Amino acid sequence: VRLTFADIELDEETHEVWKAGQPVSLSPTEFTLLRYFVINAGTVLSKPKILDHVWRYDFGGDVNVVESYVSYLRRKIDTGEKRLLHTLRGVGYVLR
DNA sequence: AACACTCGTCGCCCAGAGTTCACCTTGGAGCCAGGGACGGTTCATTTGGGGTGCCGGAAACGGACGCGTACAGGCCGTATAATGGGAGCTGTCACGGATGCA
Repeated sequence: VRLTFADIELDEETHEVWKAGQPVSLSPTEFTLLRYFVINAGTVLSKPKILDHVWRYDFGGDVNVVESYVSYLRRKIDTGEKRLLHTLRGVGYVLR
């Protein structure tokens, strides 16, 4: 029941993430974003998918919020040499 | 084939099984009288405790905001000479009528 992808190890019940034994504390928004990324490993998720699921539907603001959060997650857990959370321009994001 | 003995069966006669019929007692079953203490109730405390609204403020956190970079798509130009397509395969018939020629 432990969510995994190679380096990243996310546990829902205890609510923190490991990088091969390296825990880091994340904000709730970014935590939901990372969780609902990891459960969709290798699959493209578009911006409406991201906003409707991680954020509530009634989010009436502009989209770059997810851009900033993906930047946060990249500088936090992608900070290893290899790049996992890749971006497909005009489509979305995939962790792979 | 001739001859002289011992055993059920019944009645009868006297004593009690045990049953009825029929006499005295005495532990009552309950009925009431009297006296707690008692547990249910109620009401005085009693301050031990729950409680809280707001903040100085410390720190996360959510996002705006400005400014860099990134391929995607578009425009543009290449100076020896290079000057009129391959290919299509066509076994129908009926037949009304226009139609280009009669």
